Amino acid sequence: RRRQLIRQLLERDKTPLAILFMAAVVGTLVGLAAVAFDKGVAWLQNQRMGALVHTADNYPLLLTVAFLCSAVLAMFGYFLVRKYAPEAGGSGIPEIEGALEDQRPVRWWRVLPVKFFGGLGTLGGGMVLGREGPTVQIGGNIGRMVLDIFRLKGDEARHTLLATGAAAGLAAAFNAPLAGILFIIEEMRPQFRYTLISIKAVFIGVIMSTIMYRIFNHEVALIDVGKLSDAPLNTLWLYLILGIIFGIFGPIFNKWVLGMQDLLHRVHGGNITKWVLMGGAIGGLCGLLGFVAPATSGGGFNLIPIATAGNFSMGMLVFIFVARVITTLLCFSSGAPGGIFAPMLALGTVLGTAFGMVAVELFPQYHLEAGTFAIAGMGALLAASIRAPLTGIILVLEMTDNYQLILPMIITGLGATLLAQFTGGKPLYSAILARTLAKQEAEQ
Amino acid sequence: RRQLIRQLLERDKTPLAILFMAAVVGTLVGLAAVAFDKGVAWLQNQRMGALVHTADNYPLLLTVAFLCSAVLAMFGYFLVRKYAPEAGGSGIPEIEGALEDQRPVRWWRVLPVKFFGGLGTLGGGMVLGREGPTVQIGGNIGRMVLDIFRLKGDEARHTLLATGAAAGLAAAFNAPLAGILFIIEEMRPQFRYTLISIKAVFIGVIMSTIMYRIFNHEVALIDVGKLSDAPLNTLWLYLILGIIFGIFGPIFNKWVLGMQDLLHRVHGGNITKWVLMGGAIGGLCGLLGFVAPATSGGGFNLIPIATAGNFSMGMLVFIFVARVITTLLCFSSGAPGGIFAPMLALGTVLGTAFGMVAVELFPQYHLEAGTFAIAGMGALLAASIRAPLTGIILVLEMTDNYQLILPMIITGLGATLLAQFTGGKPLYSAILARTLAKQEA
Amino acid sequence: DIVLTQSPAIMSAAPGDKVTMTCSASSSVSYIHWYQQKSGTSPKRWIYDTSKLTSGVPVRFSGSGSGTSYSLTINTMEAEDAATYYCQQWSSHPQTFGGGTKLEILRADAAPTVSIFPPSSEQLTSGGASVVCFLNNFYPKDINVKWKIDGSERQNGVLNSWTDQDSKDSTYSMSSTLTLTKDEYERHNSYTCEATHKTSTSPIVKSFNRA
Amino acid sequence: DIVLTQSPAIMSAAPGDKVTMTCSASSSVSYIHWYQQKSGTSPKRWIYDTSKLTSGVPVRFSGSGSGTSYSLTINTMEAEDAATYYCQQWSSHPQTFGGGTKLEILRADAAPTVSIFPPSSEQLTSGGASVVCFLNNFYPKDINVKWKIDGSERQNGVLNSWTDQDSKDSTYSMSSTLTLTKDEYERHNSYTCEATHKTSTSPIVKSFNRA
Amino acid sequence: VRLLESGGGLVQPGGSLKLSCAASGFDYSRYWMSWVRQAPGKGLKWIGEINPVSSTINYTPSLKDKFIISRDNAKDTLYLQISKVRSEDTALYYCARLYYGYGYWYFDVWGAGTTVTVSSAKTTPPSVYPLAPGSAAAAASMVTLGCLVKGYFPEPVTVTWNSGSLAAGVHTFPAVLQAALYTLSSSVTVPSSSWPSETVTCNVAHPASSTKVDKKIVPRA
Amino acid sequence: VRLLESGGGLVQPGGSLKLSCAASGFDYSRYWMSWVRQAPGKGLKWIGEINPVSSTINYTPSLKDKFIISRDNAKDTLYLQISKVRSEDTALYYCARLYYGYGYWYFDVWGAGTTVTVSSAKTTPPSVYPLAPGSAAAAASMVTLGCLVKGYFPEPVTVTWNSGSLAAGVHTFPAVLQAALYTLSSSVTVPSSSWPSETVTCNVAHPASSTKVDKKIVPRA
Repeated sequence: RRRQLIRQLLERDKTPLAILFMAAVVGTLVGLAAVAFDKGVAWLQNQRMGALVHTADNYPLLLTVAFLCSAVLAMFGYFLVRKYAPEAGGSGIPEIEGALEDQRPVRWWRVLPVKFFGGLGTLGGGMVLGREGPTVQIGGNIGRMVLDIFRLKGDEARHTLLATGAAAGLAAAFNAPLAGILFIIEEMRPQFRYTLISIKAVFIGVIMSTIMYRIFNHEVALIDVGKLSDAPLNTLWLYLILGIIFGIFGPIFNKWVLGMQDLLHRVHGGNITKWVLMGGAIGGLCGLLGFVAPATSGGGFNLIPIATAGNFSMGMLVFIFVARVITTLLCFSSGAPGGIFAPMLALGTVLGTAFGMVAVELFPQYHLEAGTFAIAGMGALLAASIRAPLTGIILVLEMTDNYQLILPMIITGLGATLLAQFTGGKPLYSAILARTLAKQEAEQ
Repeated sequence: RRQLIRQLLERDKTPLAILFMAAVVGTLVGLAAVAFDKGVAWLQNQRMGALVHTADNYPLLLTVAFLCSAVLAMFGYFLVRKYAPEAGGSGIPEIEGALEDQRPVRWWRVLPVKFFGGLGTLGGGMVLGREGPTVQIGGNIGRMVLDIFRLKGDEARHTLLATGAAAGLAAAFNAPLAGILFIIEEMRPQFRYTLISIKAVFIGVIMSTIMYRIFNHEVALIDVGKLSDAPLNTLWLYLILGIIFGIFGPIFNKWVLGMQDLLHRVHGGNITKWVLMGGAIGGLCGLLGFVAPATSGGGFNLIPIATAGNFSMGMLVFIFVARVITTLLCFSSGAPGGIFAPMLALGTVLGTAFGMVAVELFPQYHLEAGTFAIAGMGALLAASIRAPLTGIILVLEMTDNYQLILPMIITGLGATLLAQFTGGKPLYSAILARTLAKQEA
Repeated sequence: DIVLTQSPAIMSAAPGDKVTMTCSASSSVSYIHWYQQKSGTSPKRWIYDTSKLTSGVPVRFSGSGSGTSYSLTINTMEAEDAATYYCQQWSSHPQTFGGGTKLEILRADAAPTVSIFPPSSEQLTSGGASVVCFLNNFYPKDINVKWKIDGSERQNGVLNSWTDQDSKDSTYSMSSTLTLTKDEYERHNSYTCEATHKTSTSPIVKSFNRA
Repeated sequence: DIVLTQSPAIMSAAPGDKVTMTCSASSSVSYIHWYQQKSGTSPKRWIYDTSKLTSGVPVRFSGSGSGTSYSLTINTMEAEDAATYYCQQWSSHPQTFGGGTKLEILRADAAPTVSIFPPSSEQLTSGGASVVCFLNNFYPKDINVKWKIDGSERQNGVLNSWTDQDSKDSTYSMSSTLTLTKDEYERHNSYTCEATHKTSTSPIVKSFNRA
Repeated sequence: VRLLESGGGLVQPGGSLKLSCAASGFDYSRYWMSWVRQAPGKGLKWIGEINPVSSTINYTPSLKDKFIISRDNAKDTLYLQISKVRSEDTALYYCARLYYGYGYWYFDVWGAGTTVTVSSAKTTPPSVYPLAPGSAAAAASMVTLGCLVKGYFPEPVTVTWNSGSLAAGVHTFPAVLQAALYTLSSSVTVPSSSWPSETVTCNVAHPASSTKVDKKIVPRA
Repeated sequence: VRLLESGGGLVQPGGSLKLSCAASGFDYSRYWMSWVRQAPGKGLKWIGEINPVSSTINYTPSLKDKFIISRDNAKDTLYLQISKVRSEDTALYYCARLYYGYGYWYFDVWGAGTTVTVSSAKTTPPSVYPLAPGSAAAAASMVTLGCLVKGYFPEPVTVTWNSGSLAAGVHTFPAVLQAALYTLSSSVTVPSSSWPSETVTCNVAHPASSTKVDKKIVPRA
């Protein structure tokens, strides 16, 4: 056996030039795709503003159009998904973890157009859903499609192209190349058993995509919190406690996100229409709040800066928190195409600020700044829910550029994963593949 | 498939006992590394207050600079040759093995040897990093609490060993993220599944990182401040800088190894012809550490100065070559010490250089040598040890210049691609094959 | 050092028209920029990287190009676009700016507004007498003032000064000014200012008298 | 608002000696800080976080203590350690400071150097007649001045001021000024000035006469 | 964001001046400050630039020390030292803030200007002579007044009415040169039921001179 | 790194006064800054503290607006406004800079600190009197001198000899208040060979009174 090792060692990191050159072409396409998808979403949300400007006069006629536009966009959304690709629904991340295990199919000839135009509707409508979802899954199929189109054979070529497409898509979605890689190698990849995935082949893809995003999205970031303060050592425990909190709540939020999936299923039973309509209902409901209180609706980024700065009252926080916990489930559990990834980031941020404020006063001698605890908890849900901290801490640190908080960032995020395990929780993204992979047997 | 659904619902459920031990391992590796670090420093210092004592006479001054490092290096190699032939070298490969279960973890020996062994080699001021000694003192520490508490199973044994490692690398470069990423990218069993609890590790890493902070706050290791940004029409320049590090990476590998063989003859295997050739190279370095500190020492002290551009295009090329020398001579001689950090101090230098040449040929880019310095600071860890993801993150974690990230990767990736297409191999892996093969033969 | 040279050095278009200046280089550039200089103001970055409108810059504008020959267009120009455009590059060092393109607008006819003034009390209190006479907001630029001292011609010591097309209304203006010794002014009474413009055949006149 | 109470109020110690001063919080404090304050200079941050020496403090100093009682020591104090130390905590908002311990170099008895000055002619040329009687450098700061006009006690108008210990010789000094009216002073001749200090049984007198 | 260069003026052939553009509204460091100049009627020429830490300073194809660009990050101010002047350097001196998009650099935000006129003459404060309508004031719906500024060196002068509060209907004519001196007029057209009744004031400024005069326009009494 | 605080003075009961601390040599932001005051004879008492973005400002237990603390991160300056002042405010006011080791903040770098006086008495110029040995001057090895600065208010007066160049043997007692007026003395001890024969000059200055005087000590007659 050792005689074998000595063989493999001297043979390590030698990936087929052909696999590398395709990861490079996959990336370039995912990048262009994610850029395009991003552009389209924005154009739509915009066309809706230039529709509320068109009726600024009449208020009720104003609240109506805000609704009917998101309602009419979400419908066209859910439809495309129900009629042409029932997998496009939901995040779309689990459907890839599956495809890497060879348990799920990669119907790209369908999922690409569906998930795409399917998402423009749901995001264009302004619901509470992230972009990664649609892009991580649009990414996979991209890698798949070039795999099949170029005929490339083998486990490496299949698992690799399919895994760069996922990671490249997550990078161009949050403009964070490192988090893209760290995601595959920490979650996305076959969690129990060796796999033929060329990490170096991935980078290439991630970069190619990241660059395509920069070509079109330079001079302005996504989240900008500037440079908050430092965290003295005698301060650390506070982020452990903030971690314990996120820890016990993480599982709960998981119970909700799933149960709601079932409950929201009855409401339509499975009927395409009772579904497409329940969609337009939640779609317009979000296009509404996106006017009468934007902080409860929409993706979630716009408010991260405002919360970290502390420009929200201790009340305005709790309100947004709850209101959002609602708008988020209502949107993810409904089965609309869209990652429940970013909204968790927007959520932790809010629960973070809050913890900060309370801390701020109880300990005046610490000279705290709610902002630090906001950034500490910004990725703490990704820790207790999806249960992947290493990707969380690096995605944050990559968007908030506050490396002097790294320690607290981990101590919070770690305490979250320990309190999610000891209180029963599970990998929200995994639990979903079990739910779907079982419902394939269960129905036999 | 029906098995997967079972495993999924069971994922990330590591034995509380394993976690609580990763926590105690870390705390110890942390305290250890701090202690080690303090020791080295105290020694290097004691040597200054020895050159102050003879500032008058120059030749008598150059002698003492030598005889102290010579006498410290000998006592170093000795302890390694007489009580633990594995403590020699980096010490990183001896753990990659240990995780494969191909090598042994003689902690009852290696801890005291590697430790006082290094204090001798570093305190003398030779060209070796701290990670090696601490990554290996780390693993053993993991082991020790594994045997001492008698935790059984594969998870408990592979996990406490790896955290010991990671946590060891962290407190060495005060960079928790890199610690983790190292294990999961290099250190772990590269071809097969393994029972390692990632979450268990963090805990260790943190515990260590915190121990370091408890005693080493208020100042960093490398401080280059905040350099400029890098326009898109500038990227290709880092790819080229990457292609360079890429073809030279393998060559530096051939040298680091061949020199190992050639330096072997000079003593044959004889404990003394070795312990002496050690005091020779040890005193040689304690000398240059006076007549030209840039050629000797760990290598950190000069990274700031080079990135700032406070070195002539000549003074660079000199330091580079002088160092490529002082580095092999020290690592291939088999002394206890990582050839990790010194590659960092090397990339930085070759980086600055590329910078300067670029700066002038393209005045319309408005470049700053410093950005290419930091783009290449981790470019050797990319072409030699062939682990980029850990490199890019190690740098980024010490230089804090996230706005360079794109170039950093494009350089580093270009290095790994030019190292593969030009024959090279994982310098840290190739060393395990060398030793694992010399074992069954 | 790269030499960009722009097309029409001065061009004239009636608003709502499509207008397109040019800019060529000796060698090769890429990602050129353009600036806007309206009278009495430093330039303002207008378009960059060959075709990205700055923030504010009307979407009336559009830029294009490649290597040797580049352009700047205004799909339906608007009278507020009266200024001078400078294509500049830095695609090669040193950066080099263009010659410029003054854009002039063509509005409908525009009758003056003459005003004559009585040498300021104080100006006189030192031996000077300057009989001022403005001619504000008119179109064709083409105008002709004539002074008449005690009913008689005058060409000595007379100065004219036109302003440049105004940004918003596209009309010109003008100050024409006569100077004499305080005395040489006191020894006459009639001071009539007289303009002949395309709008009218019958000169527009304006006078005052000492007494 | 913990109440820090430094221990010795004031205390003397001969150079090379070993000294400790206290600081008992009223509740629980953690990582007391210490400041040094030499007459005339703003407080300097000596020891911090109960035991750390601030970059530069002579390792002669050693901070220490816990929970309710802390302390500072000088293993072989020198003379350049003549100052006043302030303990400070801020583990419990809001920051509080100690009463302060005054550290004074102990030295060998010194006799006062009595010097007596008659009024300035400048002063008397305007009713004032201040007769100053300096008492420079001596050891125990316990000293007493007594004035006598034409042989007879006098306490009305006397105005003493002492110097805080000399940086150098570690001695004390005091100026005692008796004031009068040009006339109160003139209608008298004798003006003696007696000093009484441990370094002498009988006092050190030092007069003068107008006449 | 304001770049406001001062220090310009009159300079005799073969001499030195030190223009300075002070910065405000942004973070000075990080920025590539540069100049550029416009010679009268002509186009623009890049004098030089000077990176954040002042460790790079380039100029155009220009000899020795014609130019000397320097910066004081501590006072957010740029500098310019032209020595050995001739009439080729007579011009308008701007200073910009340098940036980029895709990276092929550009001049972002240009400051105002500052005029450096090379000549042997003398500086001469201008004289302001208010111009009120004649005594035969046919004060129709609208009334035109105006102030005459004459005999000053060198360019330029700036004229505002009631401190810029009065911006509509104002005109200013290009100054004309007459015997080593400059002269210009400003006309301001206001409501006639607005002037007599209130206060129309012209505030004239001559920078080189370092004088400013506010001339209140009173009717011909 | 310098912490220079000005603005102290003599205000009268019920008054106000903006103390000012200007910082140099280190980034004003990122830092917390706070004032600490010491009343004569007495100890140090923290007044308040304020952070970077001045989003937080805390005082010691005081009434409503006894103290208003602000900082201007553009002029790298910290202020402190006191109002309705009583004599309990009569003190020496220090500004600091705040930092930590483990995290229990200390007062890192102090400043020299300006002085506030709270009284009714009016500023008043001092009289300088040369103190020369009597006529029965027992002229020994050493010979003592000095001048008497009496009759002034408020503090401080400053006194040096021959301009500092005579700094050994100089005793400068403190001033003693009495009857709304300050008084102090100074000693100067030099060599008998040294004095009558040269020129010992004592130099008083009372910033407030707006005075300066160098009393030349010279032989009683």
